[PDB]
Amino acid sequence: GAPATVTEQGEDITSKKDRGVLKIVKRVGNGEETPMIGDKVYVHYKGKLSNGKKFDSSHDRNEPFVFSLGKGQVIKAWDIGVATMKKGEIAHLLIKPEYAYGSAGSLPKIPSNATLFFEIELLDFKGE
Ligand SMILES: C=C[C@H]1CN(Cc2ccccn2)C(=O)[C@@H]2CCC[C@H]1N2[S@@](=N)(=O)c1cc(Cl)cc(Cl)c1
Repeated sequence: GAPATVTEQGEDITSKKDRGVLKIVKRVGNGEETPMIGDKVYVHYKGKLSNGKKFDSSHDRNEPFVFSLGKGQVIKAWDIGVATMKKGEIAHLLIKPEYAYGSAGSLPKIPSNATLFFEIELLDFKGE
């Protein structure tokens, strides 16, 4: 399925080149610009655990998730990954725990040592 495919066929987008965050672009977005640090980013997403469980989805809430890019409001992989996306892009990310919730996990939904899969759509970015 899609998690296996990004694991086996994704590109390493980390600065360290440690394969901690792999990406596939599913739908090419608009032009060349990506958001900058501090921008208000609007995304839709779905997240899955390695046991197959969908653990979260913004689509199911009928509202995007909004955050300020690069300010540590989200897991490291999101700050890294969303920064690579163009407006309108849809991407898959495969994230090792070191770029997510690590050995702690995040109770109740995220186990210890969890590799995470996301599908993310960048709706809009604005501001700083
Ligand atoms: C909807 C909440 C976000 C939670 N966070 C930030 C955060 C804040 C506080 C505690 C744990 N994580 C995050 O960094 C990431 C990425 C942005 C979307 C979503 N998560 S998430 N989908 O991984 C998620 C979803 C859910 Cl239901 C629980 C957790 Cl602990 C994490």
